[PDB]
Amino acid sequence: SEESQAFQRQLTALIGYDVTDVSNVHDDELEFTRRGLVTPRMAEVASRDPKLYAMHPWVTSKPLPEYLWKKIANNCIFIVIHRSTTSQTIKVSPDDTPGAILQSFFTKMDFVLRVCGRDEYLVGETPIKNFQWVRHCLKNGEEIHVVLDTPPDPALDEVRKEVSLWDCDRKFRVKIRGIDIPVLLTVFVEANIQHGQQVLCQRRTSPKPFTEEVLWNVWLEFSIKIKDLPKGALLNLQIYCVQLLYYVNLLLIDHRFLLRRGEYVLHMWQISGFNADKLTSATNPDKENSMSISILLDNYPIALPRAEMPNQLRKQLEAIIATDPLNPLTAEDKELLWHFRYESLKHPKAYPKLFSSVKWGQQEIVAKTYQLLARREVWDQSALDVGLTMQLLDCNFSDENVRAIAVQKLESLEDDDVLHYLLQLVQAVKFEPYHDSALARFLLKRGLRNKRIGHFLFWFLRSEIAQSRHYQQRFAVILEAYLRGCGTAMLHDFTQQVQVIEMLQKVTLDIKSLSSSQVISQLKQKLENLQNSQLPESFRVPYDPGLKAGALAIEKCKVMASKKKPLWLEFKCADPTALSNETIGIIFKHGDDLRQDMLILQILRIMESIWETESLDLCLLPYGCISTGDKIGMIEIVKDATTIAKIQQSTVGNTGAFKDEVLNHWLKEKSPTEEKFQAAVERFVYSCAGYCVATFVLGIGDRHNDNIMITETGNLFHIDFGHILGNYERVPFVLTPDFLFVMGTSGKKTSPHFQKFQDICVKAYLALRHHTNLLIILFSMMLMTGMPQLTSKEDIEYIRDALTVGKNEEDAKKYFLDQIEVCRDKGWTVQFNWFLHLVLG
Ligand SMILES: COc1ccc(NC(=O)c2cccc3c(N)nc(C)nc23)cn1
Repeated sequence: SEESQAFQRQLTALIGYDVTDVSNVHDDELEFTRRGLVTPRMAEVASRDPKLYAMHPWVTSKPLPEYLWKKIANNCIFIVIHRSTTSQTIKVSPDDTPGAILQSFFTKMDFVLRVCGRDEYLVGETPIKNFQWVRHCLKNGEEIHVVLDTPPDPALDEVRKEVSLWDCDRKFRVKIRGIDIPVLLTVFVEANIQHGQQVLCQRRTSPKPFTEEVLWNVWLEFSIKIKDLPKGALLNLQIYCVQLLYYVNLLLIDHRFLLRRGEYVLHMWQISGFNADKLTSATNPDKENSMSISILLDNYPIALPRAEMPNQLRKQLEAIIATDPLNPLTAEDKELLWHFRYESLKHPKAYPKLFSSVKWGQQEIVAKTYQLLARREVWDQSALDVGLTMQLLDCNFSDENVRAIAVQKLESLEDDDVLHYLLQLVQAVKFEPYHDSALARFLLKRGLRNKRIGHFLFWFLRSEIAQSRHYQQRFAVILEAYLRGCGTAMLHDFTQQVQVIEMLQKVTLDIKSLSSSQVISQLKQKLENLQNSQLPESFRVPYDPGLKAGALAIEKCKVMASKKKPLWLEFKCADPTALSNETIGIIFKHGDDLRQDMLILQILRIMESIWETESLDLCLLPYGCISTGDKIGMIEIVKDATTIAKIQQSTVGNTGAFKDEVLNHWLKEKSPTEEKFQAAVERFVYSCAGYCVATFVLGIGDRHNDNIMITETGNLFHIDFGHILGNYERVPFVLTPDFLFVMGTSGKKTSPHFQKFQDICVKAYLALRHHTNLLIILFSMMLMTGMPQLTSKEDIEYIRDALTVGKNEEDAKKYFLDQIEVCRDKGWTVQFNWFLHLVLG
């Protein structure tokens, strides 16, 4: 058609990348994937309930926590129903199904129950105690306001209609024609055959003089038969001089199972100054500058098609299965897992170590490994272990079938859990040898089945497309596939949103250039222009899709006194049913890598989710944060909060003479009573401990005073995680004298609140250790995909020591309290030191 020719231009401006383009491709893999994705896309669209998909109920099957049960009067929950302007407060049992609440309105005295101010509906067949919003009200002690109205039209979601390799004993060989850098030592090419970070063979070239062009025309005969080549095997080409400068990759087996034959000119990636970018099958799009390599792949079509056990052996094997994800496997260890593979198969915990013990560079081994994969009764049966599942999806596993068993294990996750691991499952796509994968398709099904998962999948993919050339092509193909099945309704939200954000990033960047009262002029001025026939009436808040932002409260908007000039924007809620008049506060900033903040913030939600399994509430504040392009993005403004340094500058003022008594005063000054004050002390002890533990585990505990905030209600929380991770005497974390003074203690004393503090830190700390493997994998994955240059290895290893791996709960609990002591002993040294650094250099 033509309407479908104008449509591709819409998607391209939505994706932020032109997919259809073929200027930076050397094969039809991406086109092949775009085609391949059409089936799971249309398959999912066809299978989704149009009503339940339109109202996207935000449910959960996890048992309502203890803290929220101890927060109920008597199996009675009050809901406030609203219509015209007329209210009503009804009684509801925690098992009161939503639809049956209308037979408690047409019997107690057609339509659906929406929420006041939010695009959240209380539809579907679930007990009310199971709606996120309900659990959110109960947690923070609030009234449940519903605005009974007409269900959205499912018609609005409507989608726009549409020779065997095993026969050559021939040793693999590659011809290095040469390299050529269009601009400038000695130089040598390094050709590696890899599979799951495991190096099968290595070759080189004679060191030639580093000139603007270098030729060899040499054949590099590897010590690997053509038939011993596994799918997902990479030819890795690196240029040294001794330091590496470029590298580029080529899959020695394509998407069609054919051995790669032909002439290749690969525009190579440069090094700066391990991470995910080094694994890409994508070539550099920039040719005017990029180093190039020319190679030849012989072009003669070659396609790719139980007894007993001793006692000390079982014990050595058990000692292997037990060991954490980062403990390396010796040659002796691997040879053991392999020989006793059938016994190793009975333990799902053995799968990452057992599959790492596989000699992938050998045809016969892979075969026995697939024979091993067919007898998967135990794995397929056992309860889902995300931590174990995440391990098979990392950089260590290039095998299609191994990776697929992990994806099938994810298939059982409810939407609630996909949203917890979404960001990291999307980052895990970088570990996929191919563009089309079970994981790529899994993210597609999940995004298309649920609007919340789909809204977030959009921004996550969009973020990557804009700031990563190594993966934008692949990610762009997944986003396009998502957009062709989400519906024209959401396809409209995504458009309003992109329009709004791009207008605001322009304002961010421009104001950043004019660097004063003069700045306060332009900002407000530009915020008037965009507020005309350019910016639409409203838009969904990208970090809170249930919120619609209206007009810009121009009077409240401003530039912040930072090295960079982030906008402090404020919007009216664009929804009349809104039970309040409070604005929507967003910070727009360029200069810090917001992807790192997203990662940590997401790990924080997981730690909050871990603590829920043990009825604990450490009151964390993982505020909304969406990366939108390079250095640029937005941040949720936490309401009624100040930095700990500002509370100090308030009654000491830019000095460093940190008063141990200030904070506790500030709280009383803010407290409407002496009671809400105790709740503010109650919330403090919790939030403080929560961040104390979580910050320590992640190794971001030693923070700046300016980089820590508190709410006028006791809620403490760290910020700028992309500050330390983005460039970083010492301390575990931050348990300053002003904090301890709020906990009734002084110097080397004790009080009931502080004893409580330590008892919360012990419960919390140990509660995370029951999830060691999970946290290790997430931390490990995060550093490989989000903290570039900050990989080394000794960086990953940090988390092992923090979680005190191998230690008993008793060795651990002691370690933490002593970690707390480093604070009591340091007092203000650290803070005063950061002051001596962070404000005076
Ligand atoms: C490194 O990325 C960043 C950058 C800034 C921030 N936050 C702030 O600068 C910042 C400043 C003032 C108020 C707030 C606030 N109320 N809430 C939040 C999250 N951040 C704030 C968090 N992460």
